[PDB]
Amino acid sequence: YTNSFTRGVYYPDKVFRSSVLHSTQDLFLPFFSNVTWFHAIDNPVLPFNDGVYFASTEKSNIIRGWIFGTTLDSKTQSLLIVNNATNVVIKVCEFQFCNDPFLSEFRVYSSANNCTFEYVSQKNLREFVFKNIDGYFKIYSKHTPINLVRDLPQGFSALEPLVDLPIGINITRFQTLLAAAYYVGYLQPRTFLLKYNENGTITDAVDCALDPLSETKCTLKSFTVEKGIYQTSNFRVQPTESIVRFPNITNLCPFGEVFNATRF
Amino acid sequence: VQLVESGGGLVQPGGSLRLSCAASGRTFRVNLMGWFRQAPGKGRELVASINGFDDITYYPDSVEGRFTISRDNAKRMVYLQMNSLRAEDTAVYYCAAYDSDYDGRLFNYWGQGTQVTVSS
Amino acid sequence: ASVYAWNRKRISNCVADYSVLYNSASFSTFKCYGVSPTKLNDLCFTNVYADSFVIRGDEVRQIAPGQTGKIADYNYKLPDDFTGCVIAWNSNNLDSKVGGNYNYLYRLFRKSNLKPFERDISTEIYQAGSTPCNGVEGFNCYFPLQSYGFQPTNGVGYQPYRVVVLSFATVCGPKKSTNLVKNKCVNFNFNGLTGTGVLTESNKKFLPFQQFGRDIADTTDAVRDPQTLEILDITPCSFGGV
Ligand SMILES: *[C@@H]1O[C@H](CO)[C@@H](O)[C@H](O)[C@H]1NC(C)=O
Repeated sequence: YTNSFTRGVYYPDKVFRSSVLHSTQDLFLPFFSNVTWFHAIDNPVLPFNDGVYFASTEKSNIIRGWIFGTTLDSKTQSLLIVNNATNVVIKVCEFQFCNDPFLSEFRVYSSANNCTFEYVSQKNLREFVFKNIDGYFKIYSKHTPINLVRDLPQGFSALEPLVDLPIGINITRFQTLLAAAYYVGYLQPRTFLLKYNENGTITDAVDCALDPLSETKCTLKSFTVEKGIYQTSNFRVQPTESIVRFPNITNLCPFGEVFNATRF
Repeated sequence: VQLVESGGGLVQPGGSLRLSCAASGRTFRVNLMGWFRQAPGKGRELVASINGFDDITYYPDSVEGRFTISRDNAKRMVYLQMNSLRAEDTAVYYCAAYDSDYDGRLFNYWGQGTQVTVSS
Repeated sequence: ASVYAWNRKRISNCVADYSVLYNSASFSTFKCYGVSPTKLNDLCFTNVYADSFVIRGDEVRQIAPGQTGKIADYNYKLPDDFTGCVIAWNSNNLDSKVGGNYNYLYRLFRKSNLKPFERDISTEIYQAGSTPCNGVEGFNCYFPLQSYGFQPTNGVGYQPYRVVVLSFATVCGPKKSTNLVKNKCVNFNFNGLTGTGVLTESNKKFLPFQQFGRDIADTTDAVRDPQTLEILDITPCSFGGV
């Protein structure tokens, strides 16, 4: 296990902004959250709830690709992204699953069926973000130089969009393929506050549900707050149990002479 | 027009076997061959059918996933590769050549036939 | 291929110019059911299927919803709610061999009528009488397929006809590009934008994937053109009181 020191922010929309603070309300990875340190030196089946954060770190090309899906087998639609050459591949047919997809070994696709898009075309961290909403598939990525021994560095830099895919296939599964470091984290609807510089790159960010000071910063729309007292939110108590008290008597209502009557 | 069939002897269950027959003589108006199966206690059955003009092959549900048929236009050859052999395939295999009259009724030429046996 | 083995091709995720399709050549038959030929380019659907087959001139009329005949009941069926077009033209030059062309065949009878958009490829001998036949053709038992009498001297009712049927967001055809103007306030419409103002140059530096640009109070002030990747500014032409 490890935490996440302010890592995993990305550009929400395709809008250029300069020297302005903004508030966005979509899915992110909450700051200082527990992640899983999977080690393969192995590849389990993990679920897919609204988004996934991925990262890896290796001096050799151990990481190959991913095998998405919902009910992964040879009976429904799927998705497959691998890099076995200088090219990538995309498919929406697959339907050739197995119990050990470890793969010039290519023992993954035993069969094939009705296929779709053919986008076959063209240490250090390599972080990725996957989300599937509105019937479209979007991915994000970035690569940065890094030197570390255990988990992760400090600082941050945002991720930029790469591709899009009008798949339309529901996804409720997730796997991985190797040939070191392999982390997993989940997404959640939150509210943030991002700062842009003159050239147009995210350079700082603060959360809204981490600490009271962050709440004050978000409500004042600034990164520095002067001394005083401020009104931030409201407080109320939620119920615990339920009571459904109802009358005592029991007798079935006579509808036969109403609905199944003989003569009207 | 003369149908001569070659190949097909005694095989073991689970093995493979290929049969080929040649058609020589008058040129056929319709490009359509086929393979037939006559069980010793039953009648003639359908194994495969290939046209070549459309390059589409038809197989019955009994042997849809096991029997494959191929044709050679240049050599006037046709082939039937048999895989995953079972005891139910023991029968005599025939070759069929289809021709048409001036009106359009399809004819059929019956070959000599080759005996195929599947025994352990 | 023949009508009994009609080929089907799927079209998706590409740009189709429907208007140019009719202008490529001359078609004797062009009937669209539920589709306006004038607004053929003004459509945006998902699935496109192009089914094609060869029949004679007199069998052309059977390719329509609610039609009956040998071809309509045993070779190709169109659903009553068909939403597409029927295109046909004579093929007596390239698709007609000299003297009883026997390559094309058709089905004459079956045990039941064909469902819409269904293809029959079985060559099982049809039993037309109480006398059984086991893989042998003869009395009361004939082949399900018969050869076409395609002859160059035959009439137009028997002359071969290749028919293409189009059955219907990733399939649409865009158009209407235009040049650019400067230093004069006009009405503009980029991809998904509308507004009035004057366009000049700018010194801003964008990022390799950004298109628009917004100042405070959510108002556009910078646009990138999708033809030459040149930045632009937007200011409104003058207004004031009197
Ligand atoms: C990025 O900003 C720096 C100053 O912060 C500036 O010198 C540089 O030219 C900018 N890069 C551009 C505009 O591409």
